[PDB]
Amino acid sequence: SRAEDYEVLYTIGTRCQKIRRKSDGKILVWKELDYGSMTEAEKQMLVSEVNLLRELKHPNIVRYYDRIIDRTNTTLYIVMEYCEGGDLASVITKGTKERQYLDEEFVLRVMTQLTLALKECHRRSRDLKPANVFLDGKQNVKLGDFFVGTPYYMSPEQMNNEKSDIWSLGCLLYELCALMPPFTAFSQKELAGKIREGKFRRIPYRYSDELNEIITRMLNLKDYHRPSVEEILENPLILEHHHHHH
Ligand SMILES: COc1cc(-c2nc(-c3cc(OC)c(OC)c(OC)c3)cnc2N)ccc1C(=O)O
Ligand SMILES: [Cl-]
Ligand SMILES: [Cl-]
Ligand SMILES: [Cl-]
Ligand SMILES: [Cl-]
Repeated sequence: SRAEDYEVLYTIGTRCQKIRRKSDGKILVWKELDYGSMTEAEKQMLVSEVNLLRELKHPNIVRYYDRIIDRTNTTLYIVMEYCEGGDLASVITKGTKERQYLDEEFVLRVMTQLTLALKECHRRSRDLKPANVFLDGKQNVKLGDFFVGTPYYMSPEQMNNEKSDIWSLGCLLYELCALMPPFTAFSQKELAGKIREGKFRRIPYRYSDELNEIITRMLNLKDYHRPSVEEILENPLILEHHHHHH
């Protein structure tokens, strides 16, 4: 459980790094947290949060393996699973650039696997946005945990609840299909206006009426009209092959 046990291969983002465990060569990543400027109170909060990450064990949640303290650089390293497919944000950006919509099959995989991730989070009782959803090398979808930005996915009620998570999932799935979020605007007040009206374009026609129907239900203005996790998973669209596979 020391940094020396691992070799940094290179930096993914800014710090998050792809690393290799020396003992068996296993590829992982770690996230660097400089706690050198924190108070004792903040470090305590950090410790409890990290111990709670360690408890989450689910195929559709990014696996956290270890925590490493290097008192020399006052740096904490959270070691986690490597997701070779990167994040959903990049996938959506790629789709726009190459002017190519994503397969309905892929959207169904994300819907299925993220719904299961949410079901697990709710049972244990993480913002649902494309940058916080990762793809491994086997078509599996994993939920991670990362002012200026526009709050595209904020639910009507949250702007005034497990059904709020369903709204957010709805926005994410809509954006995967349309390559844009269901409500866009240049200011938050304008955005809020659009959200309260609850109107949006149908996802593109290449997608089935069945898929459009469920995403639209998730975007209902009334939280109680949005489908539950259980009701989503009962949908005839969702099949075994859309779930995770080792
Ligand atoms: C659990 O949350 C995190 C996951 C990761 C993480 N990121 C990547 C990753 C891989 C890429 O290409 C191979 C990327 O480029 C598109 C990429 O862009 C953001 C990310 C792979 N595996 C991972 N486990 C990183 C950080 C976090 C976090 O919560 O801070
Ligand atoms: Cl397009
Ligand atoms: Cl398709
Ligand atoms: Cl359209
Ligand atoms: Cl898996």
